[PDB]
Amino acid sequence: LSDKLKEAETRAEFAERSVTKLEKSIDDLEDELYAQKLKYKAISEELDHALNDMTSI
Amino acid sequence: MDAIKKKMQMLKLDKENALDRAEQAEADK
Repeated sequence: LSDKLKEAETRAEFAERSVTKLEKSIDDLEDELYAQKLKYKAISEELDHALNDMTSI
Repeated sequence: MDAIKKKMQMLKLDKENALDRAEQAEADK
């Protein structure tokens, strides 16, 4: 049990690092997604804005 | 953009039309 525990605890803590690494990567991907969404938004809106202003001519 | 292309032409037309009016009117006046 000490060995199985060391493995369960080691695997748990390691896997917990995989949890925090995947989680961190998810947050970073979300910050990137957000930034991407923000740029998308900003561009579509900048164009739609400018286009509305410039529909005419 | 259709709005820009057309309305730019409309402003060009205000010039072209105003100019034709200016020229004809001035030719007589």
